[PDB]
Formats: sequence, C-alpha cells, structure tokens
Amino acid sequence: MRDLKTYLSVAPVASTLWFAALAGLLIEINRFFPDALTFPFF
Amino acid sequence: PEVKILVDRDPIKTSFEQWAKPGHFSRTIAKGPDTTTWIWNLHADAHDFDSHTSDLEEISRKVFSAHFGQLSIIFLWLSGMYFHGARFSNYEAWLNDPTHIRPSAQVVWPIVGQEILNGDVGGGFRGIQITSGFFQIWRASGITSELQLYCTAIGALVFAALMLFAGWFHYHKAAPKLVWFQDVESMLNHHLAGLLGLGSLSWAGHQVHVSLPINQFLNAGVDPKEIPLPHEFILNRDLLAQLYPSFAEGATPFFTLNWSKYADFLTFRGGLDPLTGGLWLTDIAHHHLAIAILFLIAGHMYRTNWGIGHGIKDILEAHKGPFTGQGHKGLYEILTTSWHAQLSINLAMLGSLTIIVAHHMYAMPPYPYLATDYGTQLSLFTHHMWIGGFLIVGAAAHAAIFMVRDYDPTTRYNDLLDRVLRHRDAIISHLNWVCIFLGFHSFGLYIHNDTMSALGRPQDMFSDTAIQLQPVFAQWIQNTHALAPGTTAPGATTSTSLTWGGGDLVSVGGKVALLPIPLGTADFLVHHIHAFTIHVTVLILLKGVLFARSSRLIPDKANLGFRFPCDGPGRGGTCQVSAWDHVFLGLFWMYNAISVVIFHFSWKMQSDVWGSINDQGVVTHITGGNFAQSSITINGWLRDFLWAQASQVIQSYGSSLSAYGLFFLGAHFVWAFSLMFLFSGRGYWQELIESIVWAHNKLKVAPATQPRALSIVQGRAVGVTHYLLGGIATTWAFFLARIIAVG
Amino acid sequence: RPLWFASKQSLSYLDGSLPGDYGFDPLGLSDPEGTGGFIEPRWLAYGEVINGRFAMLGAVGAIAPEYLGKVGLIPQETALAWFQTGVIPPAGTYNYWADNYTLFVLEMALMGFAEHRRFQDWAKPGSMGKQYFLGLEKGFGGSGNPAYPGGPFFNPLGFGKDEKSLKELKLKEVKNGRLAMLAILGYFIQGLVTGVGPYQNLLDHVADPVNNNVLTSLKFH
Amino acid sequence: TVAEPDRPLWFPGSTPPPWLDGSLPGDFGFDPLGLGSDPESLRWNVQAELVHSRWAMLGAAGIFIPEFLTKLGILNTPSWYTAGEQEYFTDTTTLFIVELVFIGWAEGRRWADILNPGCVNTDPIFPNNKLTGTDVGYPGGLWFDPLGWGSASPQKLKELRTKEIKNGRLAMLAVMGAWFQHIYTGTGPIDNLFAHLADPGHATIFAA
Amino acid sequence: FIGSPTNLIMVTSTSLMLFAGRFGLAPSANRKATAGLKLEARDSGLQTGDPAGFTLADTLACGVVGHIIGVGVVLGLKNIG
Ligand code: CLA
Ligand code: CLA
Ligand code: CLA
Ligand SMILES: CC1=C[C@H](O)CC(C)(C)[C@H]1/C=C/C(C)=C/C=C/C(C)=C/C=C/C=C(C)/C=C/C=C(C)/C=C/C1=C(C)C[C@H](O)CC1(C)C
Ligand code: SF4
Ligand SMILES: [Ca+2]
Repeated sequence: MRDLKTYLSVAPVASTLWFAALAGLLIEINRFFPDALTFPFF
Repeated sequence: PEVKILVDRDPIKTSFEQWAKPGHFSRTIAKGPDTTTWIWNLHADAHDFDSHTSDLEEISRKVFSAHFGQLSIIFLWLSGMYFHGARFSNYEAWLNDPTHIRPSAQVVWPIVGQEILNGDVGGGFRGIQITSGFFQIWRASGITSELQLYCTAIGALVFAALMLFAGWFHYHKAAPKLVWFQDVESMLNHHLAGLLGLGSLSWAGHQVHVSLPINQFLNAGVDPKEIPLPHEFILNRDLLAQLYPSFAEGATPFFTLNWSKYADFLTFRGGLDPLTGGLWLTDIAHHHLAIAILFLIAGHMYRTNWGIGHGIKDILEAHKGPFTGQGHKGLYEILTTSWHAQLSINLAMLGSLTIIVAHHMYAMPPYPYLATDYGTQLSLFTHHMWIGGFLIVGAAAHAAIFMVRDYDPTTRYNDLLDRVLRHRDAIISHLNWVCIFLGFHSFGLYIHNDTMSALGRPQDMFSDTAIQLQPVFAQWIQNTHALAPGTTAPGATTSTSLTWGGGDLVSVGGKVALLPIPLGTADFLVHHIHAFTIHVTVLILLKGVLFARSSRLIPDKANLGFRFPCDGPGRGGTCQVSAWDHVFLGLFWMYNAISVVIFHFSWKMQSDVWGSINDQGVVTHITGGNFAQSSITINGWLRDFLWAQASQVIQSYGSSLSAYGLFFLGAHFVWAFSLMFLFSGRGYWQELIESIVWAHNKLKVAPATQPRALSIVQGRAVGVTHYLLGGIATTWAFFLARIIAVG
Repeated sequence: RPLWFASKQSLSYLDGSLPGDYGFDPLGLSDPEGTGGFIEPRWLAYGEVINGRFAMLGAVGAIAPEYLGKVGLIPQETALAWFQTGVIPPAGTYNYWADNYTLFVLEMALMGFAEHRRFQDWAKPGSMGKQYFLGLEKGFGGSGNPAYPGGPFFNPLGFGKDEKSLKELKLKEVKNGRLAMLAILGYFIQGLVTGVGPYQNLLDHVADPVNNNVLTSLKFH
Repeated sequence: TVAEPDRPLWFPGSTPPPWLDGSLPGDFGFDPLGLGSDPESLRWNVQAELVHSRWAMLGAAGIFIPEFLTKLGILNTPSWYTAGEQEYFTDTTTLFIVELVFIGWAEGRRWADILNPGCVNTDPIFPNNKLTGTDVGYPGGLWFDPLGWGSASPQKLKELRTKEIKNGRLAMLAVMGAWFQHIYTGTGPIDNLFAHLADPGHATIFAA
Repeated sequence: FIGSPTNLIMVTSTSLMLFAGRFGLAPSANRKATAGLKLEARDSGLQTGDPAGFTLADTLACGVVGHIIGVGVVLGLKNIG
C-alpha cells in the first residue's frame, strides 16, 4: 500500500494521470460549449 | 545427460519495494538521480539483462519471463482485434456482399467535429476503413456471426491473463535452472513437432471441418445466417457428405491407404479460385496436412533421453574441410552460452522469412476476396517488408553486441570465426568494390536516361524502344514456371501463381485479381537498384560487426564497449567508430532500400496488374501501363509516381480521408525535425542550456536535478528514430490515401 | 517386488516407500532433483490417490444407471447412459428439479467447502481441528498423511488396526484406482467413437466378438 | 485493545495479516490485497467501513421494509429504483441543495473529529452539552446515544460493536444486491424473493 | 482388406525393419552410428528385458520408420501400378 502509493506518484505515472484528467476536463468543456471562438459573457 | 524438468522455488518474492526505488538493477542508479541524464540511462538499459548481472541463470530467467509478458501483450492485442470486429464493425454486411462493402472495424466518437472520419463504408455503417485484412481471415476461418467473434475475443483475453500469470509464476515461484535452458535438443524436437507440426495438423483439422464446408456454402450463394453452424457439420456427417461425397466412407480410406479417395477435398489444383480470387481451400488443407507430416517427422532428429537421435555437437564437429581447418568445432558451446548469438541468428532468419511472406502473399493471394481488396494487399506487403527489414538490421546489431561482449577465444574458440576475423580486410574491400560497381551501373543508367531525355536523344536511352536491357534470365525462369503444370509437375492443373504466365486472367466483381506480370528493361533497372541498396546496407552492417573489436585505427575498440560516442578528435577524428553507430547508419540505408522496394511494388502493381475488367475483357489498369516507359528516368519517378499519386492524399481534406492528409503533413514535420538532432552536436546545446539554467537561477526556480543536454549516442538515436518515423509515416499516409481513394 | 519398464534414474527415487511402487517412471515427471510446483513427488502421489478415488467413484457410477435400467422397477426415462444425463447437453439433456446450471453452482458450493477444507489440511496439516464448524472439527484433525486422513468420519469401521493391513490395503486401493482410472479413459473414448454407452457396448460385444475396435474405425459420429 | 491470536478467521487455517491483531470490532483477518496495512490508513478505513455500514443499514431498511410492506396491501410506496423522479412538493434540485448543506455540516463535524479526535464534542451555541463518546466513530452523547445502552464495560461494548459491523456488512451486500437485481431483472426485490421461493430450482440467475 | 497387397507390403516392410532393429543391421537405441558404416555400442540408460537390448523406444522408432517406408512404397506402387 505504502509502496503502491510511492510508485503511483512517480513522475511518469503522476504525469499520465494528470494529463488524462486535464484531457477529460478540456474534452467535456468543449463538448458543452463547442465551436467557441470568442468569450461572449463579458 | 538426461533431459528432465529442473526449477528453483521462490527466487524473487513479489513485492513493491523495488517499485518505489527507480532503477534498482544498477547500484549507482539505485542511489538516485544527480542530473537529468540519469533518467535517460534508466530507460536505455531497461532490458539489458546481461549488463545488470553476469550470471547466465538470472539472464535466462528474465528472458523467459519477459517472453511470457510479450506473449500476453500479443494475446491482448488479438482479443482487442476480435472484440472490435465483433461490436464496432460491419462484418456481417460485408459477408453478405464482399465486393460491395468496404471493411471497417473502428468508429470515432463525435467530440470535436472528428466524426467526419466516420465515412460511408457501405452496409449501413459509418466508420474508419481497415486495411489489416481481418475480414478475409475471419471469412476463411468460417466465422459467420458476431457471437463467434465475441467468444474468440473473450478467449483471447483469458489467454492473455494466463500468459501474464505464467510469466509471474515462472519468474517468482518456479524459475527453471540453467541446465533446463541449455537443453537445446529437446527444445528443437518439441518446437519442430510439438509446436509447428502439431499446430499445422490442428489447423488442417479445423480447415477440413469448418473452413471447407462453410466456405463452400458461402460460395454457393447461401445467406450467411442460413448456413448450418460449424458444429453441426461435426454432429451429422451427411452435411459434409453432400458437399464432398468422399466423407461417406469416413477414415477407412485413410487406414487402408486408399488415400486417392480423399481427392475430393485434398487436391493439388494450384492457381486461384475464379469465384473468390484466392487459393483453393482444398489445396490449403492438403498443404497443412503435408506440412504437419513433414514437421512431425523432422521433430524426431535430436537425441534427448532414449539414445536414438542426433547430438548437435556431433553434427557440428563432424563438418570440416581443408579450407576451414577445424571449422564448426566449438560453435555448440558458443550458441548455448550467449543469448545474443541466438538472438542475431533468429532475427536474421525471421526478417528474411517476413520478407518472403510478403512476396508470396501478393504473389498468390491465400484469402478469399483479398486479391481485389487492393488497399489490403498494398498495406500487407508494405507492412511485412518494413518488419522484415527492421528485424534484419537488428540481427546485425546483436551480432555486433555478441562480438564485443561474449566473444572470447581464450575459453570458447571457434576456427571459422577466427578466419573471418583474420581476413575481414579482404572481405570488406571486395564488398566495397561490389557496392561501388553496382551503384554506378544501376543508378548511373538512370542518370544516363535522364540526361539523354533532357537533351532530346530518346534513341540513346536505355529503354524498351532504344537500347534494351531485357532480363533474359528472369523471363526464362517465369516461362519455365508457366509451362510447369502438365510437363515437369504433372499433378498440378494450374501454375503455382498467375504472375508466371499462361494467360488465364482472374477477376472478381469487375476488378482484376491477378494476371501475368511482364518483365522488361525497367524491371531490370529497378532490380539492379534493389541489389545495389541491399549490398550497401550489408556492407555497413558487416563492417560494423567485423571491426567491432579492433581495427587499424583503434586497436582496442572492444575495451570501449559496444556503445560509445567516439575516441576523441585524435588520429584525424574518430567519430562513429563503434558498432552501434554502424547499426545507426545501417538503419538509414535499410530505410532507403525498403522505400525503393515498396515504391517499385506499388507503381508496378498499379501500372501492370491492378485495374478494372470490362464486358469485352478490356483491362483498364489504375495507371495505364506507364511504368514501362516512365520508370526508367528519375524525372518520371518524380512526376508520374510521386506528383501524380500525391493528389489523392493532399486533397483528402474535407472528407473521411482528411486524417491521412494530416498524418502526411505531420510525418513530413517529424522527419524534418529529426534533422535537428542528426546535424548538430551536444556541445552547442549544453552551452545554450547553461544560459537557460542561469535565467532560471535568477528567479529561484532552477531544478535540483541539473538539466544536462542529451548524450552523443542519444542524440544519434533520437535523430534516427525521428527520421525513420517521419519517413515511414509519410509513406504510410501516402499509400493508404492513394489506394483507398483510387482502389 | 516386480518392476515394469523402469529406468535406472527412475529407480533412484522410486524405492518402494509408496503403495503400488512398480518403478514405472520412464518419463521422469516425479523428479526431486528437479522438484517444483505441482511437480513435487508427494503432491504427485496425492494427486494419483485422489484421482484414483474419484475415478473409482465415477466408474462405478457412470455404468450403474444404464445397468439397473434393464433390471428392476427403476424408470426407463430415468436410466440413461453417462453422456445423456445432461453432462454434455449436445449429446442429450434431462429435466431434473433444477436448471442444470444452478445445479452446477450448488454442486460447486458444496464441493468447494469440502475441497478447500481438504487443501488447507494438506498445506498445514492438522489445522482444521481448531476453528469452529458446528463441532465436527475434532473429527477433521487428520493423521499427518494427507492422502489418508482417517478419523471418525473417513474411517468409522476402523479398518487396519495393525500396520501391515494398512500397507496391503493401500496397495489394493492404488491398484483399483488405476484400474478404474484407465477404465474411465476407456469410457470416454468408447462413448466418443462408438457412441452407444459402456454397458450396452459390453452387452452387444459379449453377444459375439464381431464388434472389434477396427470395425468402429469407420467412425459414424 | 485485546489482541486475540486465536480468534475465528475468515479463511480457516491461514494466519491473519500482522496489522489485523483483533483489536477492532469484527476483525476476522480478511485483507488479501493488504489495503489497511498502514496504521493511519487502517484508522481511515475503519471509519469508512463504519459510516458505510450505517448508511447501508439505513438504506436496506428503507428499501426492503417499505416494499415488503407494499407487497402486502398495507400502503403504496412506489418502486425504490424509480423513486427518484416521482415529483414531490418541490423539484429535486432544491431538495438536493438544501440537503447538501445540512449533510455537509454534519460531515464536516465528523471530518474534524476524525482528523483531530476529541476536538468538536462541545456544542458551538450552548457550550454545556458535550457529546459523551470518547471514541472516533462513536460520538455517543444525548443525541446519538440517548438510551446509554452501550456505555458499560469495554468487553460488552466490543461485542456490541461487532454485532453492529456484521449487520452493517450484511446490509451493504443487501443493498448492492437489490440494485443489481433491479438492473438485471425488471421487478422489485420482494417480487424476486417470492418468485424464487415459489420455484427455488428454476427462478435464479440462470433464467435469462 | 486383410491379407491384401497393401497389407502384405506394409507388414513385410515393418517386420523386416523391426527385425533389423532388434539385431544389428540398423542403428538401435543401444547402438550408435558412426558415419553409416560402423555401429558402436552404448547404454542409453533405460534397461531392457529382451536379451539383445531392444528397448521400447527402439521398437517404437523402428516400427515408425518401417511404417513410413511401407507407406511410401505402397503409395508409389499404387500410383504407377
Ligand atoms: C503482478 C504483480 C507483480 C509484482 C508486485 C512484481 C514485482 C516485481 N517484479 Mg515482476 N513480473 C510480474 C508481476 C509482478 N512483479 C509478471 C506478471 C511478470 C511476467 C511478465 C513479471 C516478470 C518479472 C521479471 C522478469 C522481473 C520482475 C522483477 C520484479 C521486481 C522489480 C521491479 C519491477 O517489478 O519492475 C518494474 C515495474 C513495472 C510496472 C514496469 C513495467 C513493465 C510492464 C510489463 C510494461 C508493460 C508494457 C507496455 C504494454 C508497453 C507499451 C508502452 C505503451 C503503453 C506506451 C519487483 C519486486 C524484476 C526483478 O525481480 O529484478 C531482479 C525482474 O527482472 N518481474
Ligand atoms: C525480439 C527482438 C529484439 C530483442 C529481444 C532485443 C533486445 C535488446 N536489444 Mg535490440 N534490436 C532489435 C530487436 C531486438 N532487440 C532490432 C530489430 C533492432 C534494429 C532496430 C535492434 C537494435 C538494437 C540496438 C541499437 C540496441 C539494442 C539493444 C537491446 C538490448 C537492450 C534494449 C533496451 O532495453 O533498451 C531500451 C529500449 C528502449 C528505450 C525502447 C525504444 C523506444 C523506441 C525507439 C520507440 C518506438 C516508437 C514506436 C514504434 C512508434 C511511436 C510511438 C510513440 C509516438 C508513442 C536488449 C537485450 C541495445 C543494447 O545495448 O544491446 C545490449 C542497443 O544498443 N537493439
Ligand atoms: C447479501 C444477501 C443476499 C441475499 C439473501 C440474496 C438473495 C437472493 N438473490 Mg441476490 N445478490 C446479492 C445479495 C443477496 N442476494 C448481491 C450482493 C448481489 C450483487 C452481486 C446480488 C445479485 C443478485 C442478482 C442479479 C439476482 C439475485 C437473486 C436472488 C434471489 C435468488 C438467488 C439467485 O438465484 O441469485 C444468486 C445471487 C448471487 C450469486 C449473489 C449472492 C452472493 C452474496 C455474497 C450473498 C452470499 C450469501 C451469504 C454468504 C449468506 C446470507 C446470509 C443469510 C441471508 C442466509 C434470492 C432471494 C436473483 C433473483 O432475483 O431471483 C430470481 C437474481 O437475479 N441476486
Ligand atoms: C503415469 C504416467 C507417467 C509415466 O512416466 C508415463 C506415462 C505412461 C505417460 C504416464 C501415464 C499416465 C496416464 C495414461 C494417466 C491416465 C489417467 C486417467 C485416464 C485419469 C482419469 C481420471 C478420471 C476421473 C478422475 C474420472 C472421474 C469421473 C467422475 C467424477 C464422473 C462423474 C460422472 C459420472 C460418474 C457419470 C455421469 O453421467 C457424468 C459425470 C458427472 C461426468
Ligand atoms: S565531434 Fe563528438 S563524436 Fe566527434 S570526436 Fe569530437 S566529441 Fe567525439
Ligand atoms: Ca528432481
């Protein structure tokens, strides 16, 4: 468990998880507001 | 002396301690990172087992377990294939009308407007067309519904899990001992008979029961869903009796040696099936039966435990003549104590085998409705060609690694290797001369033709209408092949392939499957170009292997190791003297050779083979036979091949093939990017990184792990990797777009 | 002590300490030398004994229903061959009080309890006489030898108070297990090629020896 | 803590993990993956199991008693699975938000106590109340323990807590089973029980 | 189909090959082959009951090769006559 946590935070694994989360977030934002070329709210 | 099962219990206990420590294998790496270079090293030596330790037993155990892991990966890949075919494919629609529907087994979710890639492939389906040729394999196997594909996918997943567990269990619970790995006689006996022979017998048994009756029903016109299930043909035997009467007697012809009675489904026809455009399945079943017999016999050669057999040492040491001293004496000990020797031999053989597979597979198509699927044919040929070339280059890499590391005349002395190392200078000098001579006469003729055409002197050109260079030998050989059936090979009705001759063009669904391929002056020139490129790459690789240990420049090159940047700017400069650098150059030359080979194949097929048949039998070829007259000059290759056929890929924007144009441009980019690494040195980059690091130090944001520039060898490796990726990917996109739009 | 087709290397580790030891190990699987997972000699002996026991059960059982199906009140529909009971649904099924699949799950739960307890006894001998189990654990102690646990449950009649009786009884047990085991192999292959059933096959063969093995080589199904 | 070397085990004949020494209520040594090895993680998991158990016991009661009650013509609770959309006095979102703030307050109090034991037992409005419970996960007090049934000897409280955790595990499995049944079948848990009891041999999983 | 030309040919072939194997005439399990001219004597490990050291592996191998040669001869003869 402790060693699993340690290995699960090593550079490659942490980076892949971070970028998967970022990709999912951006994908969902684009899905809800697609084809957005300007900021119209204000 | 005897062959038995030897293992050791619990050599390594499964745990997570070493996961937390990056690079446990190397002591200095285990200590920790001082600079960023460390990180790269950690990956560069991940699978270099023979360097982390020196015990043969540990290396062998690691190799066995890694083999299990890779086998698990392959099984997972196959399970993914079968699942995608089962769920995200139009396999049944294609099965109902093969020539009508374009195979596809991949859809893309609609997220950022990428749904344009879900093109109209037919059969009420929208997806990405696949050129892997899986649909033809499934049709040839007798798969008719998606339930069978689902079952195969689940089974492959289970076998992937089993492979993974086997790897874990064999490395951590029961690790075979060294004497077990060194038992090569029994290994060869089992692989020849237990694996190849028995596997071929099993596949022949499947083909007799499932492939033959199912494909016969399919070709008779029965709808796929109305066909009896593959198991019924086993329960009730009259089902088989109807298609082939000889099943009525059942096995008694096989045991009374009345094998002629099995001529119904065990034939020697040859050629192609006029309906499906592939090899007769009754020929393939007989093929696999004969192969099974041959391998089951050949796997009884080497002695294991019962006296009868052959000792490989005896066979090796019994061969030697006046020109080679005591040759073959000592090779058995070399090949059973060094893994790199075996790896190099096997890599060379597998690369050659893959190349031969490509050649034979486009020569006579073995799957139904594969010949007229031009995209599949082109993609399969090109893929196998590239795989074979890479494996052959790896053969040289590992031969050089063995030469540097495991070669030792004090303890393991071989006579043939000694003589080769003693006249390497003559070998390489003559090979260099051959390379120069071939280069001048193959490419020089192209330059001559180009210059004559530019000067308005077509009568002086080396063409079919000016000065002919007819390959008389190849023409004679293929003529002898055309006349073969009924003369020299009486039992065959049709020639081995339709490329030999004899006319008998074969077409399917209005498309040309195959017809005789003519050989002329352009074929002569391109074949000599092929010979030139192969010889030059062989020169590079052989020179790297032979001069790996020492030369007249650096007499102690072995002490530096297999991989190292140089030996300083002394003696005029010793850049790229190591064997690894020779492999690095051989990669470029292999890329050149394979690119020319695939270009020749594509243009020749389009010009003289592929095309559309019409009612009167007038064949209109994709390219109107311009290869014979345009391929003899470089300007023709640049204009009538690259420029003309790039239109399909460059226009792909706005359609389902837009991804191919995107990959075309991206591959161009990555290839040009590689030149950044291939042309520069690390000193400039380190000096620039110094200023960057200072800029970071000014803001208290400098990394603790000091950022060093890439090592020299790493710079070369990155350059070659990017070069190969970019070139191969741009050719991939070009071929796929061209043949999908025009095919 | 007679030996059949033994090997000098096999004679080394096959000395006679196990019942039915005829020195027959040309293959050499029982290597100790090489000892490993599931290849350890004691595990192999245990597997031989257990497989022989199950095969004896299955050989007396698979032949029974189609025997008394000819003699006795037993219903005609109830008596079928060992392959038509629903073991191989393609070859025939039957309608019991359950689905054939829930039957499998129930069989599996019960057999799992039994076999898990047996194995946990094999690994750490005598470990099943400790934890509670509605009582009955004092009878699940064991006897050191896993293949022969004994006790009030597995040996209530108290056969073989002396040791020789046990020795010869073990010899008879292993011989009968091998016999029934090879006989079940015969069951399988006969029912495959001949497809009639073992008892009816015996009856039609004993009418006259016209029904040879070579006769069935035509292979109807 | 009373470490019981010879407690009954989940897998008879196998040694329990070192980190499970029988201190916790309802310890049978079940930790194949070894998730709770780290002491702090062990405490966190114990709290998680307790809260999951209590939530699941409430859920099992409120899913099964009402439907066993409406199967017999006593009252008319609808199907639990589809009970989320039947419109009430207001829309579901407002109820969700108002419920969210309240349960967030309660869970924040619980979190503060978990990560700092005995630091939130006093009522912030009237500082003369004080929850009596001195154990993390067992607040006690007049609110969560008005009857004071479980304040006697530690040994008695130990087995009472074991009863609690065992009933909780059963409830968790029960609720998950009800969910999986309603998604697999298309009826209610009481309907499934009645059908299976009518045909114990054929009305099972293998009916599809 | 018993006693027929094919059965007789296969019999005689297998019987002759096995007879050669049991005696000299061929490379037995206990008899090494030098270069196809002389046969040396060795002990393969597995013990034999037959006086001439004819092991079970030896008889299996001799039978198998006898069947191979018989099948070849019979098939050729039936192919031409
Ligand atoms: C399932 C649990 C498990 C656990 C806890 C361990 C634990 C351990 N193993 Mg082990 N192993 C396992 C399963 C396991 N293994 C299996 C299933 C196999 C068969 C393949 C092996 C075969 C094996 C070998 C041969 C060796 C070890 C070694 C080790 C030790 C060194 C660190 C390490 O694991 O490497 C690092 C951990 C990783 C996760 C590395 C990644 C490896 C996977 C296979 C990559 C997946 C490939 C991927 C698809 C590539 C495509 C890339 C793409 C995704 C971009 C360590 C104690 C080494 C050792 O003991 O040193 C003396 C040793 O040499 N293991
Ligand atoms: C079964 C085939 C096989 C096997 C088992 C091996 C095994 C081995 N090779 Mg070898 N090799 C092979 C084929 C093979 N090779 C072939 C075909 C070639 C010709 C290309 C080479 C050329 C070669 C060289 C030059 C060297 C080795 C070396 C080694 C050893 C260490 C490799 C390592 O772990 O470094 C680390 C491995 C990596 C860092 C992985 C590289 C990742 C590649 C470049 C990316 C691939 C890109 C992908 C295909 C597409 C893009 C995806 C991306 C965008 C996400 C190891 C024992 C090294 C050695 O020292 O020998 C002792 C070494 O110097 N090999
Ligand atoms: C936790 C107690 C529990 C109980 C008493 C039941 C009882 C029942 N279930 Mg159910 N089930 C449970 C949990 C439980 N389930 C869980 C956790 C799941 C999720 C996997 C399911 C999923 C499930 C499905 C999908 C179905 C049932 C069905 C049924 C009914 C017929 C049995 C059957 O064929 O399905 C077999 C159920 C299983 C194999 C899963 C049970 C395994 C868990 C771990 C419980 C083990 C029992 C435990 C050791 C002893 C219980 C104590 C006491 C009550 C005796 C039956 C009345 C079927 C039905 O509706 O009837 C037609 C049905 O379709 N269950
Ligand atoms: C030893 C060795 C070693 C050396 O070295 C070499 C060699 C020689 C190779 C070898 C060999 C071996 C062998 C051959 C073995 C065999 C075995 C078997 C057969 C088993 C069975 C085994 C068998 C078994 C268990 C069985 C069991 C059975 C059972 C349960 C049954 C059940 C049943 C019945 C009743 C009937 C019904 O209706 C159905 C069922 C339900 C099905
Ligand atoms: S330029 Fe680089 S590779 Fe060449 S001698 Fe100098 S350091 Fe070595
Ligand atoms: Ca051994």
